Amino acid sequence: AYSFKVVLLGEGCVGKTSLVLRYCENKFNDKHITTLGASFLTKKLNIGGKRVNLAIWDTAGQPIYYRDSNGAILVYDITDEDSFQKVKNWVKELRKMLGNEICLCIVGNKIDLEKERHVSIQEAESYAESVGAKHYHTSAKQNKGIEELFLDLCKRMIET
Ligand SMILES: Nc1nc2c(ncn2[C@@H]2O[C@H](COP(=O)(O)OP(=O)(O)NP(=O)(O)O)[C@@H](O)[C@H]2O)c(=O)[nH]1
Ligand SMILES: [Mg+2]
Repeated sequence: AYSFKVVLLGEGCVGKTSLVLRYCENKFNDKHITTLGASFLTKKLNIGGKRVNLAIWDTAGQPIYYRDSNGAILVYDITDEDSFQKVKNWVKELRKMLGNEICLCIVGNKIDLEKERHVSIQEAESYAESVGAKHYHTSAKQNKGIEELFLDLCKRMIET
């Protein structure tokens, strides 16, 4: 019934692979196993009787990849201010290439490290709203908010 392409973008520290690995295999590593290039995995969802097939693309965080993407997940580290500010560049590039068609997610990952938070939740949420994106909080380490993120993204892509 539905087939969607989703790309994860963000800096080297943020947890892109960790989000996908937790969602697809229910595994997590404290080790930073550096992603050397882009690749995709397939995840199947059944929402309202409707079969949704996701092509989830991972990228090396350190145009050809996000071409024809139905959704983009822009990941930052809540303990790293630089990683949040970097999200803004991605939004600009994606909106120039694809317009309002692409469903954007701005994702504050590592919420298990709330004690070490350096990104303003209010700034992040405000920014997300200003660019027509939705903001999400996740922890790949504790498996929090990930099911909700992908489910909501799928709902929004179906509604497009
Ligand atoms: N505490 C905590 N650490 C996390 C979380 N998600 C990822 N990390 C940690 O952040 C580091 C980088 O994770 P990784 O998923 O490899 O990031 P990446 O965005 O794929 N990096 P790259 O672009 O280089 O492949 C690892 O040490 C990993 O354990 C999380 O939710 N909480
Ligand atoms: Mg990675």
